[PDB]
Amino acid sequence: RVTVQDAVEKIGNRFDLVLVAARRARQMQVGGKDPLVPEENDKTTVIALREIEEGLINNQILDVRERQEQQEQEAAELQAVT
Amino acid sequence: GVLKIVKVYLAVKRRIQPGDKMAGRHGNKGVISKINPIEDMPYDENGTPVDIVLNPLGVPSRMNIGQILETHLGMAAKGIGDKINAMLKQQQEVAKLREFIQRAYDLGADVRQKVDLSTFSDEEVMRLAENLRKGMPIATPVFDGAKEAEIKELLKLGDLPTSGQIRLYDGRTGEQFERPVTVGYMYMLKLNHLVDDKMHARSTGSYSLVTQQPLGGKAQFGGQRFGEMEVWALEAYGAAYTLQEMLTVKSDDVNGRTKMYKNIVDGNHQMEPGMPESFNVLLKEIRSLGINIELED
Amino acid sequence: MNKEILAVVEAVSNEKALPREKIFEALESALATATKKKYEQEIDVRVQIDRKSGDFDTFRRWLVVDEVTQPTKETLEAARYEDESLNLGDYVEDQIESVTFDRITTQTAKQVIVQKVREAERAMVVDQFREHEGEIITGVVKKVNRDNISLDLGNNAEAVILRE
Amino acid sequence: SVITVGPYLRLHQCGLPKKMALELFKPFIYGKLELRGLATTIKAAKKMVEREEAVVWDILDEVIREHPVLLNRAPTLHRLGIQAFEPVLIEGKAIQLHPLVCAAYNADFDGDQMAVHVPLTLEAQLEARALMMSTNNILSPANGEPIIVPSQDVVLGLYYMTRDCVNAKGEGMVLTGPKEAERLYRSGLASLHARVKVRITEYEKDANGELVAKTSLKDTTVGRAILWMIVPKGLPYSIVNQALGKKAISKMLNTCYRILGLKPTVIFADQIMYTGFAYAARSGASVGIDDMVIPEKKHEII
Amino acid sequence: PAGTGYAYHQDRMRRR
Amino acid sequence: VTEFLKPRLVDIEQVSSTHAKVTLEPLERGFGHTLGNALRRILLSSMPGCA
Amino acid sequence: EFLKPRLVDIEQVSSTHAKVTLEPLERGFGHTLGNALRRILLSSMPGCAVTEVEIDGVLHEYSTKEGVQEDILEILLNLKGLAVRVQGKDEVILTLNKSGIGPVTAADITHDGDVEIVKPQHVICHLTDENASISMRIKVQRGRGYVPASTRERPIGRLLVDACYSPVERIAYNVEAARVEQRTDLDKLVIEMETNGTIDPEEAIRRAATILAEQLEAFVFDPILLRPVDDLELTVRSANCLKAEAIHYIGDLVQRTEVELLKTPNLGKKSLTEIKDVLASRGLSLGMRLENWPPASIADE
Amino acid sequence: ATILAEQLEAFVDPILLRPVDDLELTVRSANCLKAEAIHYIGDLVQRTEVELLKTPNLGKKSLTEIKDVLASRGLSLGMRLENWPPASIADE
Amino acid sequence: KPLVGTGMERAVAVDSGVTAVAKRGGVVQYVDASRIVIKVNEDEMYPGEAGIDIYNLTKYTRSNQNTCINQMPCVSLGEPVERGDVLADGPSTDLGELALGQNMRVAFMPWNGYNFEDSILVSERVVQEDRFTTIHIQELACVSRDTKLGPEEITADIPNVGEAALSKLDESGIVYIGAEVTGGDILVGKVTPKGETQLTPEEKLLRAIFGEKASDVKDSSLRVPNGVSGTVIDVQVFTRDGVEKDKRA
Amino acid sequence: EFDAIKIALASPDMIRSWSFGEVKKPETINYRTFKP
Repeated sequence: RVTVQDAVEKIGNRFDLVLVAARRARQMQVGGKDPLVPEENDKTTVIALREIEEGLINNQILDVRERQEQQEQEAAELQAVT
Repeated sequence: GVLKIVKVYLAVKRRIQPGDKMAGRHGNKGVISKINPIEDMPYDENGTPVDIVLNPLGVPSRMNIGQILETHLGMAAKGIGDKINAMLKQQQEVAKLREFIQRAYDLGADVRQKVDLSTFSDEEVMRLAENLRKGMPIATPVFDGAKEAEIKELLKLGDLPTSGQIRLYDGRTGEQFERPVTVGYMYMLKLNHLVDDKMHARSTGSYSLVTQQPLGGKAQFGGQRFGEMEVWALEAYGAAYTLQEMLTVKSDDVNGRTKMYKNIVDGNHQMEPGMPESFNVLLKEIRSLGINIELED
Repeated sequence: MNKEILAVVEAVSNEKALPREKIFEALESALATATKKKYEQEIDVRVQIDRKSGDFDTFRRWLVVDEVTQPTKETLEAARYEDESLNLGDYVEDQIESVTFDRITTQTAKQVIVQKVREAERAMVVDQFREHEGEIITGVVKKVNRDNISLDLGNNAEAVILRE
Repeated sequence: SVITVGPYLRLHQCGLPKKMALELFKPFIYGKLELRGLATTIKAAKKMVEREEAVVWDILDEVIREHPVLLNRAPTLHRLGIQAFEPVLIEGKAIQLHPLVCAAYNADFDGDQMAVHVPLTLEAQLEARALMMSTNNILSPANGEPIIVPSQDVVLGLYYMTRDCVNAKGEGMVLTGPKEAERLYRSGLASLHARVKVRITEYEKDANGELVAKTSLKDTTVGRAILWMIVPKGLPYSIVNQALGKKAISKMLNTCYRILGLKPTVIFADQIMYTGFAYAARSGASVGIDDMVIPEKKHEII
Repeated sequence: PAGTGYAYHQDRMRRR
Repeated sequence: VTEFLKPRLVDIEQVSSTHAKVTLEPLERGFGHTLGNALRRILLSSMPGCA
Repeated sequence: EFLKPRLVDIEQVSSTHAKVTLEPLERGFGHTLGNALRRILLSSMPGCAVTEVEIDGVLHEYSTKEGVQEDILEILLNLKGLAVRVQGKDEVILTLNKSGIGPVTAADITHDGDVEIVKPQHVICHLTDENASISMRIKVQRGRGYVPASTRERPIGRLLVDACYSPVERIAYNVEAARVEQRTDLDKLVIEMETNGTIDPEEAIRRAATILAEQLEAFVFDPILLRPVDDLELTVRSANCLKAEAIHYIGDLVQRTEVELLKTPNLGKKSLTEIKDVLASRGLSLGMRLENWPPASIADE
Repeated sequence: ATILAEQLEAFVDPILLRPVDDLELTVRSANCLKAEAIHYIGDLVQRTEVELLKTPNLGKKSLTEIKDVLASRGLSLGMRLENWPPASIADE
Repeated sequence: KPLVGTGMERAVAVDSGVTAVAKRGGVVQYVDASRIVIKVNEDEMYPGEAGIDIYNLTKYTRSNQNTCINQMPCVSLGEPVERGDVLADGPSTDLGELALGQNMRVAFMPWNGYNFEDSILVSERVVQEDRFTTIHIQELACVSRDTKLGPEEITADIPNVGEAALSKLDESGIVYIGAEVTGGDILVGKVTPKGETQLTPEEKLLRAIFGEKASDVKDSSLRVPNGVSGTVIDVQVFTRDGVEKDKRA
Repeated sequence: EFDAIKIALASPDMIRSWSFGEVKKPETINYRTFKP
């Protein structure tokens, strides 16, 4: 990793890049989620920006996945209750 | 109220390393940057490696042209010293030493020295040559010094090149540097701004008492002052979390930094911000007047 | 003396019937022999322990022989200067030590003196075992180890049961 | 600590000593040691790094790797005086700082000192990489001028390299590419400045994002072809065809940034610095007492 | 309320 | 006193078959330059071939 | 068909330095072998310098001894410059005793049966009274390069000097044109070294060529263990010999040593030959140690 | 590498024999043995330690020095020689 | 020495006070690293107070900037000296001249970037010759104050130690003269008081053995500050009068 | 957590509400022991 130019080419604000990559790295580090790109024993920050460069992560997809994996948890709870 | 005082004198021997400060006698400073091996040094067509490689570009801007005349006259002095070492290592009688030392001591215009070795009596001349064999010392008074033609005539007494410049080979490639370079002897000083007296590092040390911030200095195991202009330079980027941990977590807030230390040794990487305790000190100092400062909502 | 040598020995709750002077010597070795290993002087050690005061001393040996090995603890022709008073084989001591032996391990008594107190407890428990040496006796097991069960018994003595 | 040069660096990384690295990164090393299972309690880890055993240096190279640091020169006047690097560990006690970056800090090497700061949290590591990294600060915010301009040794190496003389070894011979131009310079059959027809292939991007190759014979020198081996694809050959002082190399990097963007300009700034240092070393450009030529007409004017 | 924190201050100014 | 560190080439990271990038590690301090210079002068100056 | 260099003339023009001569060489090889052998000779040659000194009445190296006009530190520098050859040892301890007014030269060392001083006129210090005597022990050992004191002493009476294990001083090659042998465009490589007397010049050029040719020498879960013992191609007796010790997998056979199996008579003489035939493939019985069963590739999923 | 390698194939007891004064101990420890006209430590090894202890020429500190020397087991080990020479100590 | 000086070195060396200038000329009688004895010539000599002068040189001691102000004798034995002449060189002097740094072989060339702005590039031949190896001296003090629960203890007899806690100390706490220490060892062992409480009925035999009555203590021993090596060359012990001198004092 | 910082004058009731006890004596500490 040297430059983050295409990670700004795909998220034009350059400040939303930091929020999206921090949200992604916090999901990968403590929450225990797998990286969507195969790593090379990089740290979670570079893996976050490496997922940004592929395009498969931004704030839209992160909100989609948090709503679907919150509805999945509450659906599992409701089907366990009733 | 003291019983006995014990004083102990440690005697460190500090050698040299990348980071010390050396300088000549003309303002040519410098941090020594790499301690090369012997083989990589540019050598000449005799075999001897040069010891120190300076930078030429400091001369036309920083106008200290005296160091190049000092370099050429030092090479002249060492040329006379090498010729004495050659005439003495071959075990030559005192007549040839007397001849050459007399020629090296006359050598000039109307000067003040005017010595003669005919009143030294064949035993002092051997001891004077024992003291001159590592080079011949040369006095050059301040504004009445040695002109260029005298340096040339003394470089002609030794068998050195007239212009002072020897062609030098390379140590790595083993092939010649184009456009022959200036070598000589410069008298360089080590200054006592060493690098294992300035280098310092702190993860987590002691904390001050009145404002819960780290102590200042090196003897007190302290942290570097993230001053006001650095706060401006981080406002000037968009770095916002870096400045928040740079003045709440890393510095002041005590519960914030113990939460931070637990979170770092558990892999978490997260800050619970809180408030600077020195802002509460500001509230107590303004509040200790007749002024009623608060925090609304 | 430190104006206190007829009182700390006579505490005497748990070590009265146990050796008082030996416990005094062991506490002295802890306050001394702890983190100094004394020296490499390959010789026979002898501690000399007092019961009345509690304080002790450290003597070196000379170990009368007919041989040359262990040379700091090594005959009869040398005993002729002692007018043949030494016999073959004895451990006759003829040296001492100079006030050192762990001028360290002072306050630290939660591992040193506590360690020697634990050793004295183990010694007294083995002495309790020595008064019967084996008998039909019951116990109540307390710990559950692998292929062995640890049993508690009365007067703090214990046992273990093997699985085979 | 005191700074020093270290010109082998790429301009996103700086040298940082092992002793400072083991002191600044004590909690990360503690966390790494507790993760592996080598020790148990925190005390054990503090004894391990107080003793500095053989296994904590691998732990240290595994906490450094992608973790930027903020280097800061003590009179910070503008925002280019705090820049974030990646550490490369140094046997030594002096911060090795990449030379081009020095023109941003106003840092010479006459006894200067710099402070290192560690971004602890994760948002701060991302701010150091995405806003404050030294590759991201290549233009001064006061204007449009590049701040990673090559300062002093490297422009002498270029000005001696891309120049000419009216006779040298290999005057007016013809060369089938820049690769054998460097091969003729290294073997000892031509000179670094000897005018020569070469065949260069410059890529002009005249379409909409498509690079069109045009190959031709330029009457140029040997040194201009050797420096053409380092220029990226899109720039024309006439950026190196001149003599390349300091204003010309500054507008070379500026035209590279305006055409090819950021990443070729970072890698091309590094290749400029490397080839400038190497041919300034090969130049042997001293200073003598004879170099300052007195005018013969000076005494009659006086 | 300028840099990365401008989104945080947008959020806090929106949620009043 | 004679047994140095003796290397072996750790990878041959190659582009297409007439171009390559061959590394060597670990070498004793100062021997990278002497083997690079020896192999460079031998390859670049005197090889057998036809043209 | 390159012409090969052979040593022709070793002109020992003085006692320290000599001029070895290599001839013939094709054009280009002069500078190559010259720079290469220069850099090897300056880099790493076996020298015989000094490491430890123990002057008798001296505690630390910053003290002064009664009756010698130099400090103990200057005595350590003068002993650091000592030029000494050893012949059949790793390290050696030399003994010095001297009493009386005058210098303590380097020829006052009680020489052993193999240590040889090469410059006996070397001054160490000057004794300066009628009853004032030094008596020291010197430790001289082999080495390579420059090993300072800060990298590498147990009593307080030892004194550590730096160790410059390096015999040569100045290596200068001068390539020049070669005469007959009836072919031009040939070169002569003339190397003037500068030894301090501890290394023969042909031995130096031979060790340098050996080091360089040594450097160019660089380029000039087991499926058998996881399988059962009965699944082996050998007969059932070879499997049953291992299986008598309650072993079902060959990983258990690899967990135990062959010496431990040979110390049990459950295996036979033909079973030993079958075990050797199985171990000839080197998949089993290679003297390994496992955790119990599982390697990392043998993981539970 | 083949060319450069083909261009280089035309190149590629002592403690008893030592004197008593040579011991690391002080001159008094050597002089205690030397008072009985002994110059080599082999002569000290030829005589028993009991025979040396039966003579008052050695002192109390000299006995400790003799013990420190015999701790290395190179001398005073109770041996018997022919007169001087062992077989390895042969005349050539 | 300076190869290229101005001749002003002898005025700065002699007219300062670091060299040992001869008062009355004559013949040297006894040179030593400690002292120098001049026998005064008869045409310079008083009738009474017979007179041969003794110069006690100043050996290794601390300057103000933690350098090493040494004096080395530079005269031979039997050597004549004149009135107004150097006998012992001082720090940064040589034969009565003024030698601040050292003179080395320099070349002006750009060498591969390692001397970019103002930097200097030095061969290993310089560090092998031990020619910039300067000698520094640090003074470390340790006082025995007077507080509550009683005075302090310097006697190495303290707890919380290891063979590595006092393997270099003597039997009375103070480190040896000559013990080459590291960064973080113990030089002076010092224990102070903490809680008073009272006597315990557990360590009775031990209290009879030692006779100690403290019994719990703290730890405030002087240590080498973390980073510096060295060799202890000189130990001073000053005692306020009335206090018991221990065995090393 | 909190919006704006408000500054105003301090009423004597407000200063008695800040306080936890009237400081009477000027005597700082004991100075011969450790107690205040």
